[PDB]
Formats: sequence, C-alpha cells, structure tokens
Amino acid sequence: RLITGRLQSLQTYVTQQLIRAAEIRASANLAATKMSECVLGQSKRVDFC
Amino acid sequence: RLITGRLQSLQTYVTQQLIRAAEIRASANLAATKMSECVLGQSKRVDFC
Amino acid sequence: QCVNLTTRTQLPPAYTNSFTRGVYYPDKVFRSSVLHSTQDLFLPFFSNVTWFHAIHVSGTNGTKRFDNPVLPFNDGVYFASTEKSNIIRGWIFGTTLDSKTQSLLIVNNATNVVIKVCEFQFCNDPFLGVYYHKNNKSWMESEFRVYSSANNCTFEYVSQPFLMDLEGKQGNFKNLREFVFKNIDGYFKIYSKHTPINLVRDLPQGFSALEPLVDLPIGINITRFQTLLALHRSYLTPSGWTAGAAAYYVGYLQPRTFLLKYNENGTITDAVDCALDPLSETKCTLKSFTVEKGIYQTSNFRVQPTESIVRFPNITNCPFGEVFNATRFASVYAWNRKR
Amino acid sequence: VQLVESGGGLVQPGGSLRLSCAASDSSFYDYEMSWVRQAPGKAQEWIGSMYPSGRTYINPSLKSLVTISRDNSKNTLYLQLNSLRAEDTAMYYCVSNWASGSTGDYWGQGTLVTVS
Amino acid sequence: ISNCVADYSVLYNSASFSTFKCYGVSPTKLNDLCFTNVYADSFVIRGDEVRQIAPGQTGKIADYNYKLPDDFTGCVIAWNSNNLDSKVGGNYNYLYRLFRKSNLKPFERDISTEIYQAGSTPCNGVEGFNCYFPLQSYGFQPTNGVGYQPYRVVVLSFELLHAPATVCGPKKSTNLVKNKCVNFNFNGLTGTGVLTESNKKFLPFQQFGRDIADTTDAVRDPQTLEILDITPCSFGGVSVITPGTNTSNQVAVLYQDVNCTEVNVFQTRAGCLIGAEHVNNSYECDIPIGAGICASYQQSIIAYTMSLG
Amino acid sequence: SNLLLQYGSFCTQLNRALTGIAVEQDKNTQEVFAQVKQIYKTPPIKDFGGFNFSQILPDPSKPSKRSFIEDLLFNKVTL
Ligand SMILES: *[C@@H]1O[C@H](CO)[C@@H](O[C@@H]2O[C@H](CO)[C@@H](O)[C@H](O)[C@H]2NC(C)=O)[C@H](O)[C@H]1NC(C)=O
Ligand SMILES: *[C@@H]1O[C@H](CO)[C@@H](O[C@@H]2O[C@H](CO)[C@@H](O)[C@H](O)[C@H]2NC(C)=O)[C@H](O)[C@H]1NC(C)=O
Ligand SMILES: *[C@@H]1O[C@H](CO)[C@@H](O)[C@H](O)[C@H]1NC(C)=O
Ligand SMILES: *[C@@H]1O[C@H](CO)[C@@H](O)[C@H](O)[C@H]1NC(C)=O
Ligand SMILES: *[C@@H]1O[C@H](CO)[C@@H](O)[C@H](O)[C@H]1NC(C)=O
Ligand SMILES: *[C@@H]1O[C@H](CO)[C@@H](O)[C@H](O)[C@H]1NC(C)=O
Ligand SMILES: *[C@@H]1O[C@H](CO)[C@@H](O)[C@H](O)[C@H]1NC(C)=O
Ligand SMILES: *[C@@H]1O[C@H](CO)[C@@H](O)[C@H](O)[C@H]1NC(C)=O
Repeated sequence: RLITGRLQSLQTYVTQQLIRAAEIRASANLAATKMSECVLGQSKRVDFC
Repeated sequence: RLITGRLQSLQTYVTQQLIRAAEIRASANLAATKMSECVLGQSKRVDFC
Repeated sequence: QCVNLTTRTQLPPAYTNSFTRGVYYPDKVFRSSVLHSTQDLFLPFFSNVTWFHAIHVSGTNGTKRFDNPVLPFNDGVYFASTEKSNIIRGWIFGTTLDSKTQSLLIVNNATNVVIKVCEFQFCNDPFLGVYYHKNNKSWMESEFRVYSSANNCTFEYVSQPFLMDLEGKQGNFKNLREFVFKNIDGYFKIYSKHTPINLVRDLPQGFSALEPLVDLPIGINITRFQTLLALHRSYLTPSGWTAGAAAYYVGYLQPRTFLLKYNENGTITDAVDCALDPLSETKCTLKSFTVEKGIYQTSNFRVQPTESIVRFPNITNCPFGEVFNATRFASVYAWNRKR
Repeated sequence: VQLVESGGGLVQPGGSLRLSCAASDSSFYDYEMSWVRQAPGKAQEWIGSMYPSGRTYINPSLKSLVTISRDNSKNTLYLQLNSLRAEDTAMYYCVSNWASGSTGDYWGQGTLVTVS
Repeated sequence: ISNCVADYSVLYNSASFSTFKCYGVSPTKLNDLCFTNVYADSFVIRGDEVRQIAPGQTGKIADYNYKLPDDFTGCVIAWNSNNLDSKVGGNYNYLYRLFRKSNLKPFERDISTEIYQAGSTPCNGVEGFNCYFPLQSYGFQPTNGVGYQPYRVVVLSFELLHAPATVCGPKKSTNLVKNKCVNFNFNGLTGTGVLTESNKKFLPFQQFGRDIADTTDAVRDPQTLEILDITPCSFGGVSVITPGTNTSNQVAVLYQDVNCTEVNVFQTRAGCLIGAEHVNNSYECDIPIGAGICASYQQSIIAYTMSLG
Repeated sequence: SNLLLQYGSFCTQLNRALTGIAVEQDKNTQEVFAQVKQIYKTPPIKDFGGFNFSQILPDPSKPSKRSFIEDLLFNKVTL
C-alpha cells in the first residue's frame, strides 16, 4: 500500500515537469529568435521588438 | 493485481506519446513556415534562413 | 586401508587471475544475435583461484608427492583439470562424508557412469588400482580402496562417460575440461566442454561457453565436499605408488550480474562482468559492448552507516530491597501487596 | 536401517535355498553376529556367527548343513544351505549383538524358510 | 521404484477387480498429485481380511504386525487370490499373531516374534506352563470358504512428508498440424499460434527459443527434434468506409494489415479492402485509406492512388 | 476480459488519444510539403547561367526518383 502510493505520487511530478519543461522550452525558443532579430539585426516585424 | 499494473503501464505511454507529439507538431509548424518564407520567398529575418 | 603419509607439507596455494572463464547457459533457451543480462551465480572476472598441485612432478626415482587435500565448497566451484591421463574418477560431494549421511558419489567407470546417493563410510584416502590379476589377461579396474561399505542403496545412474581422449597430436592440448557443481532446490547440475591447452601449466585467455550435461533430482542439504584421486600401484618400473600427474584449479562462485553476447546460432561469443570497474558498469546499463563518447550515469553510492548507538536519560531507579530484605515474613493468611 | 536380510522364500521339502544379509559395516561385527532362527520347540542355538577381523567358529554338532562366505565390496553375506528340512519352521533374523539379549540390537527385515 | 512415469487408468481393464477402496484421493482424478517417493508393495491377504486386515483394527492381526498411516492418499486394490495362499494341506507357515502390548507407528518395520505371557512368572527360555504363545499360524483350507480364503490386495499408501515431488504421469498426446492457427501445449508451454517449418539452429540441449522481450519464437518438437516456428494468429482493426449516410448506404470494409487469404476484393499496402473496386485513374483524395491509396464514391465505391496535382 | 468492463471506459480513452495523434502525423506532412497547387517540372534543357543544380534534381535512374542527396539522407537513418 505504501509502495503503490509513493510510486504513483512520483509519476505525477515527473509528468508535471515534462509539461512544465515544454513551456520553458517554448519560451526559450522565442528568446533565441528574439535575440537573432531584435539584437543582431533590426526587425521590421510589428510589436515584436 | 495484473490489470491495475498493466493498465497503469499502458496509460504511461499514451501520456508520454501525447507530450512527444506536441514536440513534433511544434517543429512541424516551424518546418512549415521555413518552407513558406525561406523557400517560396526571400526573408529579411536575421539568422532564420 | 587408507594409507596415511603426508606429514611434510603446509604450503600456501598459488593465486592467479582467470582471464575470461566460467560462462554458462543459465537456461535452455535459444537466442539469436542478442545481448542478454542475467543475474545468477558466476565466477567474478579476474579472481584469485587457488592453484592446487595434483600428484606432484618430482622425478628422481618415482616419488610423486600428493598435496591436494580436503577442500571446502560454499555454493559453487570450478574444476579446471588438465589431466593428461585419467587421475580423478570423481568427487566426494556430500555433507559430512561419514556414516549416517548420504555421500554424493560420482565415479568415472568409463563404460557407464554411476551415481550412488546413499550412506557411506569413506575414509581420508580412497584410491584406485588398474593392473593384472593373472586371469582374463587385462588391466582390470577394481575400485575397492574407494569405498568400504555401500549401505542403504537408493539411487542409480547409467550413461556415457564424461571424459574422453581427443588430442590426436602428441599432446600439447591436454583436452582441458571445466566443471560446475550447482545444487539449488535440490537439483545438481554439471557443465563441461573439451578445450585445448598450449601453455605448460597456465590457463589461456580464450573464451568458451560450457554447455549443461545433467540435472539430478537429489535434494540434499550441502555443507562441504571432497576431491577424489587415482593411485594405481607400481611394479618393476623404477613402495608401489606415485603414478600419474596433472594440475588442478579451484575457484569460488559468487552471485553476479552478467551481460552475455549471443552469436547468430546461440554460442556465447563474449560476456562482461558487471561491478568490477566503471567501464563494465557503463556497458551493463547501456546493454552494449561498444560505448560512444559521453558521460553516463551508472549507479548511486551511499555512505553506509557505522556502529549504531542508543541514548537514554538518567534517574534509572524505587527500593525493591525493602520488599525482599524484610527481616521476617508474615503469616500465609496475611498476604501483602506492597504496591 | 543398519542390517537388511536378502534372499530367501518358501522352501519345498527336499529342496535347497541360499540366504543373505547385507551388512552396514565391518565395525558392527564386534564380536559375534547371528544367523538366528526360531525352530519349533528347539532352543535358540546359534548357527552363523563371525568376527570383524575375519574369524569363524561354528557349532560342531550342527555344522553338517550350513556354510558361510563373504564379499567385502557390497558387504553382502552368503549363507549357502543344503538339504533344508522341517527344523526351520519360522522366519529368520540377521541381527547384530543378538547374544546380548533382545534390547541392545537393531532388527531389520528377516526371511522365511519353512517346509511341511 | 522412482523417477519414472506411472499409470492407473490401464489398471481398470487389466484383470478381475472386486472392490475399489480409496482413501484421500478421488478415483476419477488419479493423475493429478505429485508425491515424493514410491514404495511399491503388492502382496496377498485373506478374503474377509480385506476388511479384517485394515488400518485402525484391533483383535489379533492389524494392531501388532504393521501399522500404516490412517491419512492415506491412494487406493487399496482388492482381487481374488483363492489360488495363491490356499493349498490342500494348509499354508500354515505364516503367522497370525494373537496379542501384544501396544500398537505401532506408521511405516515402521516391527517384526519381532517375542512370546507374550499371561501372568508374571518367568519361563526362563523354556516353553511350558503360563507361557502362552501369541503366535498363531495361518489357517488355509480349500474346504473353508470366504471365512478363510485369500484375496489379492495391493495397498498403494503414499506419505505426506515434506520433500520434493518427482513422480507423476504426463498429459499425452495428439498429432501435429502445421501452417494453421491452433493452440498448442509443448512440454508445459501453453500458447496459441501458427506452427510452421523453420530453418534455424538450436543447440542440442535447448527446448525453445525467443528473440527479445520474452517473445517465444521457436519450439523444438520433442518427437522428431524438429524446430517449429511460432507466429501469432493474425489480427488487426476493422475500418468502415462510408460515403455519408444520406449519399448512400453502401460501405467498404478495410482490415488493417491483414492478408486477403486470412479473412470486389483488393489488397493494399495498408491491409485488405473489400467492397471497393480498384481503378487505374488518379483523382484528388477523398477518404484516405493509407499508403498513398484513397477511396471515394462516384454509384459505387472505388479506390485510387491519389494524384498530387 | 469480463473483469475489465468494471473499469469503465479506460480502454476507449486510450484508443481515442492514439488515433487522435496518429491523424496529426498526416497533417504535419500535409502542411509542410503540400503547398503548391500544381506539379512543376524543370525544362529538358538545363541552362541556368552556370549554376549546376544536378545534385538536387531528380534523375532518370532507379525508381523512387530522389536526387543524389536525398538518397544519402535515406541511407543514413535507416537502421
Ligand atoms: C551455427 O553457429 C555457427 C557459428 O557462426 C555458424 O555456422 C555457419 O553457418 C553458415 C550458414 O548457416 C555457414 O555458411 C557456415 O559454413 C558456418 N560457419 C561456421 C564457422 O560455423 C552458424 O551461425 C550456425 N550454422 C551451422 C553450423 O551450420
Ligand atoms: C553538374 O553536376 C554533375 C554531377 O551531378 C556533373 O557530372 C559529372 O561530370 C564529370 C565529367 O568529368 C563526370 O566524370 C562525373 O562522373 C559526373 N558526376 C560527378 C559527381 O562529378 C556535371 O559535370 C556538372 N555539370 C556542370 C558543372 O556543368
Ligand atoms: C590415517 O588414516 C588411517 C585410516 O586407516 C588411520 O588409521 C590413522 O589413524 C590416520 N593417521 C592420522 C590421523 O594421523
Ligand atoms: C590475489 O593473489 C595474491 C597472492 O597471494 C593475494 O595475496 C591477493 O589477495 C590477491 N592480489 C590482488 C591484486 O588481488
Ligand atoms: C574373467 O572374469 C572374472 C574377473 O576376475 C574372473 O573371475 C573369471 O575367472 C574370468 N573368466 C573365466 C572363464 O575364468
Ligand atoms: C539485600 O540485603 C543483602 C545483604 O546481604 C544485600 O546483599 C542485597 O544487595 C540487598 N538487596 C538490595 C536490592 O539492596
Ligand atoms: C498473402 O498470402 C499468400 C499466401 O497464399 C502469399 O502468396 C502472399 O504473398 C501474401 N502476401 C500478400 C501481400 O499478398
Ligand atoms: C487497369 O490496368 C490496365 C491499364 O493500366 C488496363 O488494361 C486494365 O483493364 C485496368 N484494369 C482495371 C480493373 O481497371
């Protein structure tokens, strides 16, 4: 009863991290894009930079 | 005892396949714009193409 | 019986590292070109095997020494024996090797091998003899000095002989045989194979898987075994003893995890012993014999706790003496409850 | 089971039979074994006895019928008998230390040798 | 006799049997239990001593000769042996003892023929007054009937001690049919699938093979030592291709990745498709079937290989 | 199997999800490549001012008319 409860509690936190990691990664691709164009360039895109 | 273990094991791959699919659909949308802006035109966005 | 004369030797054993030896099929399942991980009893790679000497090689006029005595065998051992000539009929597997206990007997008897799991009364020096008897014109193979009494006959075995001659090239191979003696759940198993030896005494680095031979439903608790030998007498070829010579090796098994390669046709081409060195552990977790560059996490290690303590307070007392150190006790109709 | 009796069976009058008694060890022979029977009315007279070192003495007046031999490999016993008669109407016993009473011994199986 | 195969069903139609007396084992299910050791004792008893000689009896015989455990797991055989122990003149050689001190314990060999007194004075080894003999000889006469006739009785008594069990009978057998979906039982391996002829190489000490992840693939037939493959019986989803319930009520069924021979009829790279007729044209895709093949409805349902433009 | 009907419709959620994300894989490829209404063809004469383009155009050779480079990609992943 303790093994199944503790094991199943751990699977939630691995699963919530994987969802929360994909949110950080999606924001770490915008920052990489925003760096190439806003900083190393001079963008014409509106409200982007 | 086997059903609650096999069912829980099966529900792990459906959940993990769903997160992997969001990874591919995120780069299958990037590959779609790069085929529209880099290939079907000339882009001024820095470091994109 | 039981000629008792050693009285001279207490030499320690020679220790070597068996390069890649002691790999077996812990199942009866065919496997294609697969890599499999098993957790059974195996000899750790590069372990100190006690190199014992068989009937010695000291040639002045006969006089070959016998310095291979009683041995212990915890859970499983190897018997890598060269034996250019037949010197061991079998072994003295058992518990105490005396009366009232069943001694597991294996004897060559190279027409039909017999296993006799019954109570016996073996002594310290059971030995052989093969010569004439002035009748039938041959060198008969009487085995009377081996055992005195065969009591409470219970089990039987008749099959082909385990050992044979396969050199055919003036020696230089010795037809090495290695054996494993496992007894788990009362089932006794033996593994063997014919291999050649090019060194004078030492073991090569070659790899060879040793297939199973026999499963025995014996069912006896195991504590200790003993080794057998064969000293046929001598005649006018210069009392009468000291015939034959070889070299033996005895190791010890341990519960270890192995990763065993498989050829396209079941032969274990290679194996790796986990829990030796970090590289072996890296292969065992990845299940691969070729590992690319990188940093790989194999396992955890914790600082095991040392001697444990317990701490409790002071004021460990009431005067129980005032109950028992009373000068006189009262009448048996006036029992007191000194609460 | 220390001692086991081998062979024997029902005997036709005018026939012959051979007995046997497998021995646990040569050490238990010390110092008088027994090929004992229970003859009808006749007293308990020892027939087969022997020694651990390999001696043999037999009763002079009853040795015209009984012969003894041994082999040391199987520790089997040979009691080669000839001209069996009605003086054996019982089932035999081959028990060690028989002469010391009927309580300091182990009883095995025994064999029956009777005629009409 | 041990470490072999026993049979009891044949023992029903072998000789003339009289009474089936079984303790602790159902007589219709004699081929289930595994015991440690076998003590095969088959001998001869009297006629009324099928009941008069039995475990837990008193009087003369059962108390003092041998005792067997009243916890039997087996059967007691009863035949008619009037031609074995009854001979003219009498088989008085054997001994029906009268009385002793107490009983025995199960599976003991207590055979002593000591003489038991009725009083207390010692005979000093000489038979005489008050030296009553508890030994009595067997009484067999051809004139005497069931009250003294002999009956062949074989008692198969099995111990309930704690030890490994080795001696049982098998579950044989049937023949072989190959290339068919059948459920097989190979030496304790229970499964189903298609048995075919293989070309692999087992080492001559193995029973069955498996590639990866405990998926058994080949099992050697233990009659001819031939290696037989295992392939699971085919399956796969079933799809219904419809042009809309108002356009028509005609459909075509697709079996997901199933050969046609194992079910117009057409074979696609995505399974077998029935009810739709293949055409050599190529139109814009309407209902995607898979692997480059689509289908639509234009008074029948037809299948294409879609055109890109 | 009759013991599994007590767990409701967990067996139908899993099928619906996997079928859901198996249709997408046909939408990912559909969106990337299918962006031209018509299939254009290079003229049989190749006169592009000096630029070669031969390594990337399809060839009159073995079927599955992939270029000299697409074959390298179709042989470096297939394991
Ligand atoms: C059994 O194992 C051996 C080890 O490789 C292999 O034997 C080869 O088999 C192929 C075809 O099966 C033959 O062309 C070769 O002559 C064999 N060579 C050797 C060195 O054995 C194979 O995996 C298995 N097949 C056998 C012995 O026929
Ligand atoms: C354009 O590219 C092709 C290669 O795809 C060139 O064809 C080569 O021409 C040479 C002539 O000497 C041959 O030896 C080669 O076998 C051809 N293949 C390669 C890989 O070199 C072709 O010449 C080029 N056309 C130009 C530059 O005008
Ligand atoms: C050697 O073994 C023999 C057995 O025959 C015995 O007589 C003798 O006492 C032994 N000598 C020892 C233990 O020193
Ligand atoms: C193995 O052999 C030597 C020889 O005695 C022994 O002392 C030691 O335990 C081992 N040496 C090493 C390096 O393991
Ligand atoms: C050969 O067999 C045994 C071995 O000792 C022997 O007793 C016997 O005398 C020999 N055979 C003959 C016919 O002598
Ligand atoms: C009781 O009195 C005796 C005196 O001989 C002494 O030894 C003993 O320790 C006393 N018991 C207690 C609990 O004090
Ligand atoms: C289907 O079954 C038949 C065997 O009758 C076989 O010839 C055929 O190759 C199999 N596969 C296909 C795609 O037809
Ligand atoms: C399709 O194949 C050829 C033309 O490609 C034609 O001769 C044949 O009649 C056609 N068969 C069907 C069923 O359309």
